[PDB]
Amino acid sequence: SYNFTGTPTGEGTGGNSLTTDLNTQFDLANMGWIGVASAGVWIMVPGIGLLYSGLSRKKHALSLLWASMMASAVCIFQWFFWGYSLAFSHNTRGNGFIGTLEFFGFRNVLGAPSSVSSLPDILFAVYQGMFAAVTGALMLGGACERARLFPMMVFLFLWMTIVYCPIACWVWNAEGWLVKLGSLDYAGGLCVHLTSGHGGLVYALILGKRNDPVTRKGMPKYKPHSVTSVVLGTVFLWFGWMFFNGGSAGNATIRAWYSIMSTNLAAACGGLTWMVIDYFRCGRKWTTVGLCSGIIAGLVGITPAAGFVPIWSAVVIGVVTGAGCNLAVDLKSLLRIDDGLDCYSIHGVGGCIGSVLTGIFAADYVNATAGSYISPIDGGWINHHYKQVGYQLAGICAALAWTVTVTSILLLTMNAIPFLKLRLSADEEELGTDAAQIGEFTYEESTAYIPEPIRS
Amino acid sequence: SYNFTGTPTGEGTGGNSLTTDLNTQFDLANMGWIGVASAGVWIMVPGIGLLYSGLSRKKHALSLLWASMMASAVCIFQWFFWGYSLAFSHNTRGNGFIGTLEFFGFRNVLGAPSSVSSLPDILFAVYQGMFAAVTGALMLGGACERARLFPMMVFLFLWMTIVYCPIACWVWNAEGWLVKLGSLDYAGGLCVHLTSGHGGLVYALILGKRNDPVTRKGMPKYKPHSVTSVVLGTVFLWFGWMFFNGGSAGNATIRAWYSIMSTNLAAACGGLTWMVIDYFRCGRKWTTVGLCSGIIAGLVGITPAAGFVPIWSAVVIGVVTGAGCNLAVDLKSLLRIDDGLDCYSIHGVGGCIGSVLTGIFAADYVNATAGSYISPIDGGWINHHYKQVGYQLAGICAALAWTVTVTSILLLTMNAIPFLKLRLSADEEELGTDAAQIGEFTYEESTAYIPEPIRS
Amino acid sequence: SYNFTGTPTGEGTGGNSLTTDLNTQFDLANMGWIGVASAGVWIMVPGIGLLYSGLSRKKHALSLLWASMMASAVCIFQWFFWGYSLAFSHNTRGNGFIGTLEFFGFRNVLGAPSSVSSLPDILFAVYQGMFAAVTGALMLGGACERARLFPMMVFLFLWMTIVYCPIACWVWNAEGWLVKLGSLDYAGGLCVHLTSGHGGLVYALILGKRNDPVTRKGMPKYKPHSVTSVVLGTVFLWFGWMFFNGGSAGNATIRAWYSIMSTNLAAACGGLTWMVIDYFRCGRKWTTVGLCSGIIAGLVGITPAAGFVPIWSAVVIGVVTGAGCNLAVDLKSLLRIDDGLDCYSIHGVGGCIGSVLTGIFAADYVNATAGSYISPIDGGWINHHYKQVGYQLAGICAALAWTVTVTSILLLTMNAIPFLKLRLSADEEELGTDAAQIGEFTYEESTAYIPEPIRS
Repeated sequence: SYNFTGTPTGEGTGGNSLTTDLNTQFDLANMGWIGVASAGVWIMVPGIGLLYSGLSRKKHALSLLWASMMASAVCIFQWFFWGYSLAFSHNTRGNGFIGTLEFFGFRNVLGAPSSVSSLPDILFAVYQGMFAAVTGALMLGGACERARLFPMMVFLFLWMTIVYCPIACWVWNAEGWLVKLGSLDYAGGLCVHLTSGHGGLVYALILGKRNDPVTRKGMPKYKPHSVTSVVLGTVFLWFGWMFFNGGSAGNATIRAWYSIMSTNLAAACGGLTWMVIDYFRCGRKWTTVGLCSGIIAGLVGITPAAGFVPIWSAVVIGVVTGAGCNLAVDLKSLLRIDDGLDCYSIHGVGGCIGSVLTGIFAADYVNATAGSYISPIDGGWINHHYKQVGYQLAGICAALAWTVTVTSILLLTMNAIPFLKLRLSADEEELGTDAAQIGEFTYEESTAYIPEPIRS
Repeated sequence: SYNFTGTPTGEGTGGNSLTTDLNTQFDLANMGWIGVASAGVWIMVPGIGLLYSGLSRKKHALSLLWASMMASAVCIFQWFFWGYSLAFSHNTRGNGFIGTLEFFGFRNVLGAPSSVSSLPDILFAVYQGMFAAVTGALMLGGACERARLFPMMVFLFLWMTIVYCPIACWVWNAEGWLVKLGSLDYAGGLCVHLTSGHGGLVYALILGKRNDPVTRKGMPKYKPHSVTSVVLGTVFLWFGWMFFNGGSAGNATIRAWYSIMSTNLAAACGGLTWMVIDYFRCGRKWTTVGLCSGIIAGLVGITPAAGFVPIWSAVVIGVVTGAGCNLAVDLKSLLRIDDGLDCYSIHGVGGCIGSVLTGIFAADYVNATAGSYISPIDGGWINHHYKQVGYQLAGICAALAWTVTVTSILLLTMNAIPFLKLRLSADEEELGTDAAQIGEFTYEESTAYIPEPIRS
Repeated sequence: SYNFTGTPTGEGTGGNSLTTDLNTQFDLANMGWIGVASAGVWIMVPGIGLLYSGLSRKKHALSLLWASMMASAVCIFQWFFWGYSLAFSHNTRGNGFIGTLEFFGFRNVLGAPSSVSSLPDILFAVYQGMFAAVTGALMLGGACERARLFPMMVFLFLWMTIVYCPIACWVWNAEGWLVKLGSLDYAGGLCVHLTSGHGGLVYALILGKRNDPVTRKGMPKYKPHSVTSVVLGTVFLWFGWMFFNGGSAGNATIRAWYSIMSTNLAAACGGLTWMVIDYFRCGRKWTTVGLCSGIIAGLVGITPAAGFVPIWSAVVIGVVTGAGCNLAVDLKSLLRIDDGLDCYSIHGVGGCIGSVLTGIFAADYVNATAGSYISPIDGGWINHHYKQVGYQLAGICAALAWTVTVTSILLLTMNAIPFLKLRLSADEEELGTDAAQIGEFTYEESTAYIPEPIRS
């Protein structure tokens, strides 16, 4: 047999695999789960394209299902480049503000325990990358209207680098200032949904058609480009979500399965709530994207709460986030803008309803179901520890002020450069073109090239 | 460091999460597999939508693929409400006929050995919850022509409470009475396929178009609304069925993988059997829904058997089920109904053909591969325990009489209330016309409401 | 409790399961991960049907997505029949050239430790059978134009028997002659990709339409039947590939997750490389299938490498395989053949690029991360051992010589038996130009029978 004669470092590379069995630090069952979960979280990336392409009331030229592969490629590459480092490095340079570049090019990402200690660096980095790929596929879907492909890549890269990563460092790193503060966030109310959501708002305001003919009064609330596309994307997203929330436990203990039950319940309820609110708000008619929008809403709602709150409380978290989001979509008719408040009214707002409600129903008797793997939490309002709701709004503010600020800067800087302008203004574009090659899901038959925006 | 000081209870909640590592009664590898097996079982719900929406010789007003997220949401919620309780509670009400309401609202559910002791309560409930949502979707597809969406919600919820859960407790509860009798049903050939399949038959005979014109002598047998929908339906369902059967072993032992192999070989032979039977019955032409209909008929046939029967017998089961089901589709041209019997000829007849054949080929040596996790079965007819076919037939008839009677009562009772009758009669309806909105998979571009039947 | 009073045998059936707990030889977590990864690999089979039906510049009468359940059904069966035997028999019939038929009809495959000792036969046979079905699908892929269905079945069954199974014996069976020579092939650079690729090249030269109109000078290089098919096929494939490669570790150790991170990075870099090359070769226009084709190319290139090479080299293997496969599609316009050098230029050419570059970057310390489960390697050029590239080339030439020789003998044989002729010549064919029923994915609506070639 191959015999080892060394002890794991518990730092850096984690040890020498030639002389040290780095797997003894970890459980094979915890790894075999978070490994499968990784593959499962990724199938949410094309589910996010299928959803928001299909929900949109404007045909997009850049197919969002198609683009979601480019979102995978430049996010998987940004994560390898310096992404995993800037977020989840073992050493940070602030009050815990952003990581260093010790993990550039995935240098020394091998077998040391991560910020989740039940898992080696390389398995955590794989898992957490899909979270980035998910988020960056959302940010893509909020900013895809009349987008240009290469400035879209550059935008995504830079956005993930200077917006998602520092916020992930705050919330999920073992040394992030919001983790020390007390901000609870299971699977990314703040990191994935609040970030992508509000950059979707910051898109709507800075770019994106103002005074949009699709938002005029008396124009329908739902005119979906493809119902099928909305329903397929929810199948992938709901399925992928059991792994998104399940694996955030970091292990295979009761806590992971407790949080999948909370995840599906808050889905069912959030769905059934939206479906029905719309039934009344639309006059005894059953909406066609009503259910599916509700399902997603209740899933964003329970994202930050999944591994903290009681099962019954999920029902509450799904109903409030369903309703709150159903009403939030109506904000499209006050600004008279469409792009891309679709992403905002479900992820930005659902992210906030969730991160608060998280700090209300947060129980210690749920979190301890990870037993032996526990990183103890003080409790929430249902535990008579009342000041947790402030620790959440602290997270909600930092993650919001930073996204809303830096995304604004990023878009406007990219706008001053003609070579990188994300979206063209109508006076530049060859407006009105052979855009009949879209395309229920992607593009019409024998379409060899994507119909990109041109100028003059 | 943090330590735990208290022994698990083995009753009720099974322990105090805060003074008992509840996990120490279960293997993290067993749990992590039934956890992912859950999410896998769930992706069958829209597969059932797709497969029967697309196999239909009729445009359905209610898109089955759409209606499957609705069948997820009211089943997940019914499971949480009192579903897990009525079917799987630790104490039964007399003889082992139904469970108590001790798990109402998922009160008192976690870290306690369930009815499969290798799994806690909260995980066996998540896993088994998906089996509910799969039968909900099958009851849907059989009972959905001209169906109204809100009676259909109310119908599932009720059908799932007074038909599924009692038969579930009979066969899968530790204390159930069909367990004690000797009835073998690995993964639901009694609970899932025979019950939803026969609620299809009950639908065809009570509601659903009598003397349907699609069934006249000379009119074609197959004529699929959408072949793609059938095939992507089979893709999901087969994917799919591997966790459905594989996780029913309750553990990750050799037994799980012996039963995944039997699953795919029965599918492979159900498929080729139906496909080649159709080739000779249709005058030497390869049908478009023959292969996929045999794959599902074969997967149904092996469903009660995958964990007891030798691999080689999966061939015998796939070939006989796919044949018997092929004939059972011809039942439509004798009854002159359709509405109906697709969800019956595959699941109803398949579930029966399956469960009888489990009594004939069950082997003591195959069940035993579970190792230190076994419940030792005497075996079946090839172990010369002739008395097994009878216990299987005893299980069929118990499950068959309680479904035909209570679905008949539930459909007639509901047929008497204008607020809730599932399907409007031919005279109070108003055809068509919204077909121009259906829909290869769901609904046409920019549809906003589902074309619910309204009365004159 | 049930007590076990026997010891595992090591051979045949592994022991009597009635008196031995065969599970004690194996780790549940390892078995669990490779069991889920089985079903994950399966979903790659319709991905190959979706991907190559959409890439085609010719619309095919036999839908690859439809026929991919046929590839699945007859490959499962050929595995049960004698495929697992011929490839992974414990006793190879000299000198590690092909197995025996000791596992015929899956006799004795159960609990013995397989050719990967950390997994029982029955689980390793399930898992590896999916690699077969992936290959049978890729071989159906490149040989479907104007294919006849029953000859297509018989061709797959024999091609899987006398071409896939020997080569799998040589490089994967524990006693195989390329194993003991030194050839590294992690997850199927030779057995899966190089074989089916080169079988496409052999088809294209022998049966494919010579002097095809779609390849005359100035005819577009890309004219995809369906961008949506290409994108959905990549979603299933890229999801499934994480289990394809990750499960090739044979276990849940850090080597499995290290290999999944290589897999994704090479995909990402293969997609962007092709996408950017296409951009500059098609004159500043972004190709509609470029990004995806490079994703599949990169996943092909890293297939033999994933478990042996440093993460950073996945960038190199991705760019070189992306670019190399790009160039190779231009071969269609030198031979003036289309069907079916689509499969050749990604799988054939990517197999060889991948397997060579595996010998250059194999690293003893990456392989060593499986810790207690390794058979150590010297490594390749970067460990300063230069014999490894030799062993790679030896494996390439054996695999290439065999499939190019035997596929030709097999195609030319069948092509001389009127009723087994795979593809009718344009002079005996009826040429019913009813391509009107050939849909985007499968068949149009109410299509009933597949359109098989007939003769005047």
